[PDB]
Amino acid sequence: ATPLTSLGSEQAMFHGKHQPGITTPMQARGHLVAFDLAAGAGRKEAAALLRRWSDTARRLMAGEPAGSRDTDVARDAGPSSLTVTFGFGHSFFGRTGLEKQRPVALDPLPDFSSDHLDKNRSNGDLWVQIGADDALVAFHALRAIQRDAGAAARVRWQMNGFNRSPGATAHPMTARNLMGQVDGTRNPKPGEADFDRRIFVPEPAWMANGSYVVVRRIRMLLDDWEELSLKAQEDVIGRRKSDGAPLSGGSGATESTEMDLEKTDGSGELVVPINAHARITRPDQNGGAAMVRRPFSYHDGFDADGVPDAGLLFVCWQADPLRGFVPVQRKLDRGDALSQFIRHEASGLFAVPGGAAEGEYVGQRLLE
Amino acid sequence: TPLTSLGSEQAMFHGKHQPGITTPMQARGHLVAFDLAAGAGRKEAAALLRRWSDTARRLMAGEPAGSRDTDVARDAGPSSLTVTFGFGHSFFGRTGLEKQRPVALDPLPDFSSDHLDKNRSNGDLWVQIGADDALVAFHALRAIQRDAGAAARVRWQMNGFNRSPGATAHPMTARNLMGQVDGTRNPKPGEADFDRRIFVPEGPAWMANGSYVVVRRIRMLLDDWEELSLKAQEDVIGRRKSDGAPLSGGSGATESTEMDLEKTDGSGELVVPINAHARITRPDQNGGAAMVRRPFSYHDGFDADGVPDAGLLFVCWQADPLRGFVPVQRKLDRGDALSQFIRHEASGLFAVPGGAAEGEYVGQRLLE
Ligand code: HEM
Ligand code: HEM
Repeated sequence: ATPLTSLGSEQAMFHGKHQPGITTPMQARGHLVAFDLAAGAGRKEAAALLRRWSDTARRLMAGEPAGSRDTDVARDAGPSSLTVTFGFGHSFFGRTGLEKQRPVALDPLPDFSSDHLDKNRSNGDLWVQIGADDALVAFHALRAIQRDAGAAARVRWQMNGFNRSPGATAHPMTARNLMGQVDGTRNPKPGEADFDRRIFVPEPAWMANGSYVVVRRIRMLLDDWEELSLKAQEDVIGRRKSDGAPLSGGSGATESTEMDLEKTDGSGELVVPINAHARITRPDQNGGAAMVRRPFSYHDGFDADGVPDAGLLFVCWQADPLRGFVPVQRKLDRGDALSQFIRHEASGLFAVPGGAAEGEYVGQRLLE
Repeated sequence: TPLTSLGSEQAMFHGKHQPGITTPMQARGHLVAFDLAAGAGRKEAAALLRRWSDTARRLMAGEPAGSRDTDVARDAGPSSLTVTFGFGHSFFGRTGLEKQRPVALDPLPDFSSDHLDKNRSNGDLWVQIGADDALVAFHALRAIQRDAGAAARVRWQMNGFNRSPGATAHPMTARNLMGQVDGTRNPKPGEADFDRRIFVPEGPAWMANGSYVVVRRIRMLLDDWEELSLKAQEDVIGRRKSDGAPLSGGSGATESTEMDLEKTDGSGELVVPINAHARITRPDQNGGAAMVRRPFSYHDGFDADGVPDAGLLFVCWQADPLRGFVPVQRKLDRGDALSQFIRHEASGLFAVPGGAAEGEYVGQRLLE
């Protein structure tokens, strides 16, 4: 019996080989933020900021207040699986005299033909991912990180997201997105032999045990999507909406049943379409290209014509974007059945170092 | 209490009163207003409320929509979903129902501290959606909005949140983003004068057992608030942040300890300040004016200058605004210590009829 109090009492590790928020389970509430360093903030001011943030992360993740004038917003809650994760944009390095430590992996993402990117709401010197299963715990951490920046950095953009809550379902199971799809079945998992090689930089040296995140604010064209038949929607993905099983499966097939990419109709046509999203994204269709996807859904209102500003805050993790996000998205751009129903409207690519050790701050190897 | 309770708990649709008034607080909220389209009169509004009521009934039972279900809520339990319907002053002129317009919908005063967005205020029709799972809540918002179809457009829509079930080690009163205990003195069904305070009795007959809701989008000036000392913040409310007790209370006092309004300190100054919010808002300071308060917090991001668009979606419930919201806000406008740290930025006043009986729709006695 998992008690209801688990939601609040569950606590994620701040200190680790890897920073939290990568392999951490899905969280109900998410806030992504980018900061740009102030004019005249250099290496010294950035190091001080990262120390402040790391101290704040550490305290909050353990359910402790920030300091004396902590706002009390998270008071009485448990840690609620709070995680805070820090990353560095390509632009950070030129602001701090660290151009020679800028990883080749931060080279800008391609200009994909399907891009519709608000560049103000994209990129940034610094990125912070906050997640928790309690909205006050999450907001408290966002506000404390944002206040820590003070005048030394400014908020460039900031997006809010959500997922299913713990306990929403009778048993824990893969999440859904706002298209109503089972979303998360085929991620690489810790314990798989190639997981570390796929996801983490091995033990420039400041990125040891780090990962590269790609964030994409992807609007779902729900007004078009929701006029489609079940067949049409399922053909876009290649998996069933009911349980996430491959379309190649029978009634007995489940979410775990392997996809049969050769199966055909009586009539000769492939049961899993040739441009289905869950076919064409697989590592075995992309020379081994792989990523961990760990997103939040978003809804930020309606425009004048009733169009919802709703979608997926797509967040993926990889040891090298050129063996993950980039080749896959090159294929998806025009080659994916899903592309017609979505719009990439903001993006970022950030270097996320290893977890801090006792006494350390996140990114200390880089800044020291 | 098992974690699955978050999902399995179910609020009732059918009843003497609509859900979402006395219902416990929920972790996720969507408030939406709609305006009737050209060509939508009384008969089109009745059909709309019939649609909406059927959707609310199904969804509140954890069932899919009756048709074109998106699967977004699939596998989740009801998650304490509630859906609540009301009518604005403007509705009655659009449908030929001017003779049924309650006096209670007469426009709120123009308070000197108002800073209202006219286009995010008011509206013909109001819907309140809340749940403890965000996919359940979004699925209900999207279904209600899609039921509107050609009958009505979305005028405005706001997202809110609260604490999650299980975030605390045992159930406690909510906090808000000012870090205050928020909800202590909310009237409850078993207390002495509750029905007379909150519900139209068995004023136009179609509102029998209904209530009047006042919605205020109140931005919290957190940048100014959070530079105050603890003493200053506690003086603004009249209650302690740590435990919500009256400042007049001793070391043993808790949130429910009765406030002493006459208690002075060693220098003869009142311990609960004369302009403290939790003094001046009490029914006994307002000729018996009272309301149920059942809000959500909001955070919609930052403006270009770093100012959070964050605050309280204040939602209050009363039998008559003239003996609830209106006289209290008249007092608060300039009189309240809190007023300095908030701004009222949107408003709505809606008539929320009684609940639907078995085989009925909400608002039936008005629209048919
Ligand atoms: C809003 C946009 C998107 C939606 C709705 C979506 C939805 C899905 C769904 C339903 C699945 C199948 C179940 C699963 O294995 O998780 C999936 C798998 C996947 N998606 Fe997406 N996706 C989106 C965008 C992206 C993008 C932009 C990328 C990469 C550039 C991506 C990469 C993948 C990968 C790698 C898989 C797993 C492939 C495999 O089976 O091995 N998706 N996606
Ligand atoms: C951002 C805006 C506001 C904040 C932060 C706020 C905060 C609070 C807090 C902390 C309490 C004390 C604990 C409790 O009993 O709930 C309280 C009580 C109350 N507030 Fe507010 N409030 C706000 C706006 C309003 C407005 C606009 C009204 C009515 C016009 C209102 C009416 C009340 C009433 C009636 C009480 C209970 C008084 C009693 O002890 O009988 N508040 N509020």
